[PDB]
Amino acid sequence: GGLTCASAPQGTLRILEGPQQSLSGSPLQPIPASPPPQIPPGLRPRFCAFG
Amino acid sequence: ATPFIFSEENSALEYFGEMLKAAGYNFYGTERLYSGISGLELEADIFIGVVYYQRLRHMVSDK
Repeated sequence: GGLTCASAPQGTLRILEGPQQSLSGSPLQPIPASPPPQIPPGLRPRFCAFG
Repeated sequence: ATPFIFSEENSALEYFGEMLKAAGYNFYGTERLYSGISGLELEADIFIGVVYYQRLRHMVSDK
């Protein structure tokens, strides 16, 4: 138990978690565009001129 | 009347003109008005509609 000074280390291992990327890199999934306003069907001339 | 729902391809005036055309009115919002003072039909073709007005609280009775 003299606890002498040992030599300098050769290198460094570093352990850390890696993320999973099987999900991302996929084609994007955007929010679907709301439709442009379309005229309602069944619009008729309700007003007829008097006389 | 939400903003940014009408593009330049599908215009707002085209849409509401097709609605007015389907109702048997003019495509451009105008009508044949007459003169209530003269009796005669006005030569111009007067743009009329339905606008929602607001009454502000600033009255001349407080001023």
